[PDB]
Amino acid sequence: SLLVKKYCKMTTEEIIRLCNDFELPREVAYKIVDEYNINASRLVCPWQLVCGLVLNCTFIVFNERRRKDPRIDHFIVSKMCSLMLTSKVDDVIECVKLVKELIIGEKWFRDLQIRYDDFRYDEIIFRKLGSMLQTTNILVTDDQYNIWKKRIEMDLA
Amino acid sequence: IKLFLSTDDNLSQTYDLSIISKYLLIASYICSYLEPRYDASIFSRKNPRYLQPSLFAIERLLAIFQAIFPSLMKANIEVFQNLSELHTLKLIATTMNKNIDYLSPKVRWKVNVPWEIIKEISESVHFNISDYFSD
Amino acid sequence: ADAQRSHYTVYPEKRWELYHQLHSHFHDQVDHIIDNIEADLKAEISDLLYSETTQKRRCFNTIFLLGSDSTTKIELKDESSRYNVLIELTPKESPNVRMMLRRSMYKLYSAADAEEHDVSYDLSLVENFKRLFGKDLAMVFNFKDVDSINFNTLDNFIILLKSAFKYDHVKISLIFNINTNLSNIEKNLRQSTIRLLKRNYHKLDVSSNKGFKYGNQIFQSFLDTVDGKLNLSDRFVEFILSKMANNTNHNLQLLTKMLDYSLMSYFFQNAFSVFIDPVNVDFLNDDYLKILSRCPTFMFFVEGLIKQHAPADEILSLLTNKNRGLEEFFVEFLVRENPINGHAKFVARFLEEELNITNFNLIELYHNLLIGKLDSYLDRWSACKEYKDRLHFEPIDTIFQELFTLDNRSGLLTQSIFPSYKSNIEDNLLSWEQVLPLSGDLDKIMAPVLGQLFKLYREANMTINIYDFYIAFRETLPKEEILNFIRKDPSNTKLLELAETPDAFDKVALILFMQAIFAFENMGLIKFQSTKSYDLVEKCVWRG
Amino acid sequence: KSRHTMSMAPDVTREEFSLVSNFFNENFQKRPRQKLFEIQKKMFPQYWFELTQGFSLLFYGVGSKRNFLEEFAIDYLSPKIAYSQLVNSIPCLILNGYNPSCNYRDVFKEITDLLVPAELTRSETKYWGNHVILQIQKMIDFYKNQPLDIKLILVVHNLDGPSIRKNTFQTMLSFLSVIRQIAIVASTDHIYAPLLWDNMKAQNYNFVFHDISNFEPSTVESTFQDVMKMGAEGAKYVLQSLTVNSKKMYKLLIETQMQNRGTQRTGVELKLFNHLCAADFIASNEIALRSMLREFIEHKMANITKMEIIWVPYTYAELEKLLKTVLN
DNA sequence: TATTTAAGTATTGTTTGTGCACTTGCCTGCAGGCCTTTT
DNA sequence: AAAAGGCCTGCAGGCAAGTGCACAAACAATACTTAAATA
Repeated sequence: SLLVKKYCKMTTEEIIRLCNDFELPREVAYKIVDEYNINASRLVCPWQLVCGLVLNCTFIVFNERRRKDPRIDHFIVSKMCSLMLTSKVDDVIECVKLVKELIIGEKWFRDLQIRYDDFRYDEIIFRKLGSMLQTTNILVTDDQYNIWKKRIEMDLA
Repeated sequence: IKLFLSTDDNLSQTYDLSIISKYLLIASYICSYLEPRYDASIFSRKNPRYLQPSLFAIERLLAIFQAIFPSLMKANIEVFQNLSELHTLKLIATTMNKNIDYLSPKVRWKVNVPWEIIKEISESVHFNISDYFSD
Repeated sequence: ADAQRSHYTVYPEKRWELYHQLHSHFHDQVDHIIDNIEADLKAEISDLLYSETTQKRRCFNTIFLLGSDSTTKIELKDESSRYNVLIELTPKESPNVRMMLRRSMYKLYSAADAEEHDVSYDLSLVENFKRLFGKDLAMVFNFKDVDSINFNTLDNFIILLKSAFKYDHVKISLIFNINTNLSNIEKNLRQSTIRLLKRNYHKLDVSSNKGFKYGNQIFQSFLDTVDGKLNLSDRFVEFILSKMANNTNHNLQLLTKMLDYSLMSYFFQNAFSVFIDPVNVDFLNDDYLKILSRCPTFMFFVEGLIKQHAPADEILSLLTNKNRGLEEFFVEFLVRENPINGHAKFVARFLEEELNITNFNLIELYHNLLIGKLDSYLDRWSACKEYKDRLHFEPIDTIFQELFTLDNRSGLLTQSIFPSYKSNIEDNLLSWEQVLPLSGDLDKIMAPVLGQLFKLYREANMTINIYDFYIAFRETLPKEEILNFIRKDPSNTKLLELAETPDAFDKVALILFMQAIFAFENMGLIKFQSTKSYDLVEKCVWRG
Repeated sequence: KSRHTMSMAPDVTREEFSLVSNFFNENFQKRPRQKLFEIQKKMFPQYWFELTQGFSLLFYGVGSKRNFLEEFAIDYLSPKIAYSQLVNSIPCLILNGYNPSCNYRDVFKEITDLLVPAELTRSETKYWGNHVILQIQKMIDFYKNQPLDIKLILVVHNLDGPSIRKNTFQTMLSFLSVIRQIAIVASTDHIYAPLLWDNMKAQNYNFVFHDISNFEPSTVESTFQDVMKMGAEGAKYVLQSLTVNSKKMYKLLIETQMQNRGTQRTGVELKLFNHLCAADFIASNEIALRSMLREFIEHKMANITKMEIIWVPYTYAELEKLLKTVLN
């Protein structure tokens, strides 16, 4: 299991390998490089934050197929569950959920969301301005919940 | 005998004030000897114990506070809340008037608590103060 | 136009009904305990005010109010054949000795008139009083907020009053509303006058926060007001505990405030409030059926089904494939009574009268309960060892509660009740894009003046020059866009003639600067150090 | 220690300044302002439901509220919530906090008649012994047993105003806001707003906070405040109204002080200045000279230091401008 | 014989005044450090 | 090679340039009081 094998450097070449095997485009690849550069100064355990951030970026760089085809959602966690040599899905869903919370407010995330025009403004205008009708993140959003529901269903049935 | 030897004319209190208030007060005491010439040295991010205290200025108190609060906290609603609490308790009074203090005109703040209650607040909050005073 | 005048006035739902019928029960129990404590305070003060027949009868009896809010109203005995006149002095009413005396005399004379239906505002009014009003006098002084009054003045005033004890047809009593720290008072007065007050004193306390006999009690009443009808996660409880601990004097008022605000948030966004009572099971909609899918309990229990029930057929059939069966599967666990509240009340009243424990908090007790560390809670006193198995309660992991509860995961209330007042401003000023979406060109290629000036602001030292910053901002100023934008309005004549001025760039630079530094003084960031000089200034705020 | 002094700046007449501020502030970020405003207007029923529980609504966030304040209050809240009660739309008591002429005494004299005069409470009017606070205490004792509906909506612009922020005024407004049947909504600009209220005053206010950032130019607020532009130009009008002899003598002064920004080294000595104003036959002696000089001095129209230097602190540019325009 | 308040009284609130200060260069006053010799 | 007479240089001997500024008093007009004119 590589994930449990913490305390390892993922250099510019190594991190660009980790983000090139999955073929991530220019802007997101260079942002991965820069954010690992930053996260090295502020890491606690590297592999967790690394896998979380990369999965959370990949899951929105290609929403035009993930939302379109629920199977590639399982395909990514399967190909990295093996690439990271993980134990099961549970640990990877911990990773994604927590890190996504830890990267949901970073400006780079807003920039990735706004730039590609794929799909945020509606949430910022109800969190900053403070409406009583924003979602309290105790539930899961109907879009990610649709993803989960459909993926686990087509995988089970 | 058990009376002939003490006046008992008094009719160090564990002041009701809270953690944020404890730190506010214990930091607002730090420039009863530490002029702004030294604070940015002994507190950076990298005897006048006897004499009457010199005058603070706001946003210096906030500075030393954010310094010695145990990045953890940046909210300042409870902070200023307890600051006004203090000023109502006349523990850190203003040399200037009683109404315009809460603007930012020329206005100085100074502690009105002696050093023993400072020892008390420090030990109770477990933060140590013997460091910042050096002579 | 006229707006520059001073304050010229201008003379121009089932969920909600449940909010009413429940919020009002909440406030009803609130106000019940409120009047309880109020009558308690009035009763204790009226009691202690009398019956203390001190044979000396040459020194007014003193009543200290430890931790007094200073807002506690006072009542008196009617006590016919003797006026009972209350006198209240504020630290504003006390510029000196003479005016304190005169204001007090006028007040008590007006009161003697109202009770009575040419007089010197002085001590003579005391001894003439009988002759001028018949009944003997008994006044009581209520120094509203003592800590701020200049104690030399108050001392002189008390020594003055001492002379009134040579008439014997009057008696006086003092009511000190100390904010706190009786030691603070006995630090300032002349010891010889303390020895005059110390004749018969009573260190009666007035504090809403004392052993939580009202705090824990109102917390429990709230628990009752919310019993079996919702839930509250450990996050909510710990947040309440934290924000309470930093607000010493008035915990209760703020506690009610935050609870009510959470309830309002719920009943204004939560759609399942109508589903704490079965009488609205017919209030269900297909879209409500959809939204009851995204529950975290929903997905967790789907996973538990897939794991435990190896045959996927039952789970698949009970899934979206059925809607009436699915909603029955949901309402199946809707009636989890959650003994957590019941056993909470149990252990509460138990250690209140069985163990009879007082210096404790039911709030953190309920926190431990939802955690299960209630053992490492009750251990604190070493008296439930024999009971930690009869007061035993392992926390139960109720299900489907993720729809009937309240937790601050979005920080809506926290950000709206306890905002980072300076941090929020610094953020929204420097960033400004998350809020701000012919002339759009400059807005898209040049920040709003406020933030693009704030950012130069940031690199400034303690003392800064006006004009150095002016030039460093001129650098930021695009003259090409300034001529793009000024002549972009041809419709105006005078603005066009302005637009052809050859030195217009630095002129408009000074214009925009002297509007910005203008509007950034009432906002508190910058200080115009030494008005009449304004050659340099200081940057008050720093990011930190 | 050669610092950039605001003296060496391109001054702008009040007309050009006002007009360009107009153009900008009315056209700089219009589309952003209207988008922001139409977006945030959806929050208004949220404010309705919040003020249903009398939570004093405090508004922060950069940019002026005054416009938006009167906008939300006068137009949406008052008449809608008046209709919602089941008739004069509830009088909107706007407090021009930026106006430093507001005083607690008179505004409460208004408030009184606004509030219920059910009894001759004027009989309780007394000496300076403040019946503001005592009478408002009584009014609170009354309202404690009155039905619950807004009978007046007061709104304060810039609660940190130079008058309202006075702690006496603040405490008065606190004990006021304790009343349930009134809706309290206000805003500030001072970033240090929370410094104003202890837990006592917070308990009185029960403040609920909301950010409103729309990045306004603070139109009205720019009016009451004033900066150095709001001297060289001061004297520029003075010299436009003088006698020809004064014109000529100041002409000679400005030549001999501009020959050498008009710096002090470039001035003249009063010895040679008298020599000149006596050679060209202008000054008879030193007394009349200093007399016809102090008319400039008695309005601070020229500088003098020490040689006996009389140096015009007005810029070389502005000085030669005087020459080419108003003197010659 | 009482509602008009107009003038007047008592008081607030604030204005620059300075009275004192305490700062930050300055070369020289001083003193630890280098030269010398002898075994 | 080191220890003892003698003489050279680093530390500061020092203090006027000098601004801040925290003291004070009337301050400009507050806020309110008390006698008079009219029904």
